[PDB]
Amino acid sequence: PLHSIISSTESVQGSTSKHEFQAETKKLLDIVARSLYSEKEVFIRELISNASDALEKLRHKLVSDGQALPEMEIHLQTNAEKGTITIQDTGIGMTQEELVSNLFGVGFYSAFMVADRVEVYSRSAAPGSLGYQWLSDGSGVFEIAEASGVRTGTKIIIHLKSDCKEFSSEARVRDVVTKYSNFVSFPLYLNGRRMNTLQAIWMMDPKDVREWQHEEFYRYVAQAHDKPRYTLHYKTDAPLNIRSIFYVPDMKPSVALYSRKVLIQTKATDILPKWLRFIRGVVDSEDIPLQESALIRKLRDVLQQRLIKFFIDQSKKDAEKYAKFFEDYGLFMREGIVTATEQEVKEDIAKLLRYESSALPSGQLTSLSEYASRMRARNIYYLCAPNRHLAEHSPYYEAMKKKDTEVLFCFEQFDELTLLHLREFDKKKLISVET
Ligand SMILES: Nc1nc(Cl)c2cnn(Cc3ccc(Br)cc3F)c2n1
Repeated sequence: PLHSIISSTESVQGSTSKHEFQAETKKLLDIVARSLYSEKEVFIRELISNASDALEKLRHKLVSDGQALPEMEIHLQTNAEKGTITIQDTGIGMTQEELVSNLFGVGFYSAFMVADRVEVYSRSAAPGSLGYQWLSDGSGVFEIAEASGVRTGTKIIIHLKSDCKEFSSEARVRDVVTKYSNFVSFPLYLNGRRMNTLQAIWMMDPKDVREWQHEEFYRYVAQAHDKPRYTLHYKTDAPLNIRSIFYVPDMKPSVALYSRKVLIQTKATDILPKWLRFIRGVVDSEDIPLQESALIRKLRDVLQQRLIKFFIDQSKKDAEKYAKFFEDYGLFMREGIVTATEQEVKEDIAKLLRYESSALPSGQLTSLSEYASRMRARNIYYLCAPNRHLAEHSPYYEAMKKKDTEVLFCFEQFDELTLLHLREFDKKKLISVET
């Protein structure tokens, strides 16, 4: 049951009126066509983005006016014989002035990366509007004429270059559409076949998202078959635009980067610190282009503090579940501590650490912070030993415990090396009893 909407109903009665871009705008357009994007296949991504925004603007308008909603879809068509690719949306259109003035608008001209000659038809959703044609061949000269038989919305016909004939093949185009636009907000059809199925749940309100939805999305982005033990839905506007979901896999030992439901990097290792590479999920942000590493540090630092705060707030909600989490992922937290350059970052990550104490029963864990909360009046004392009993009957502990202080217990060499590297936490110093 193929559902297609694209066909030839457009015609131009009169002649076109030739126009020419300014020298400056022409230099920018050629940049978009050659010097702006690394992947020439992303022109499909951009046009789908445009089509989607156009559909939203139309919907929001109709919903606001209380009017009924028409078919709101995005259609792509490939034609190998004619060597073309078409994309039409039933969104809000473009007026004549927008077909002239405009050139949103930048993403469209990205089509001239693979196009020698492009044909465009648009008609505003405004009642009593006229259809118009737009033509250009890559130079700074475009044509505009009044066209009839133009459906409300926008239809973009691209005539691919000689070495870009690949984008006229259904196989190639399906690959690209499912890569960058699997979460498009409107129904997307390719040659009559439905493509998009997935819902960008990170855009929703956290309270409205259902647990089975998180489970579905986790299995998609992490390509796993288990469930997540932790889920953080973080949305913010103040620092930067951020729509993200983070998962902690349930099993023991690649966050995606999106922009407005549009994929950018499947592997976004740089978005988070190296010690947080066990995290799975997605980060969506409008404040992102376009390798890359400029303002990314801003985001990477914002997410690091939110995730640290997250894991802290989790321990005080379920200390036992967090204990198992620490046991399973403490490796990454120790690594992060030692790896860190600045001291403040070390003590931040260290807030996630957990050890046993002399003032606490065996099996119960405490943080460095909870230790200092019980510090009377100087320093932080610890002792590394094979087990709890061997540490309790130790002479060094008997000397320390007999007088005043709570003493921490660690039972692995890597736990001791971590505290030694940390040198000091908060306003106190980490000191071994064997000294
Ligand atoms: N699909 C779609 N829908 C709408 Cl409403 C708009 C508005 N601008 N653009 C981009 C664009 C397309 C053609 C030309 Br010529 C200039 C230009 F900026 C749109 N694309």
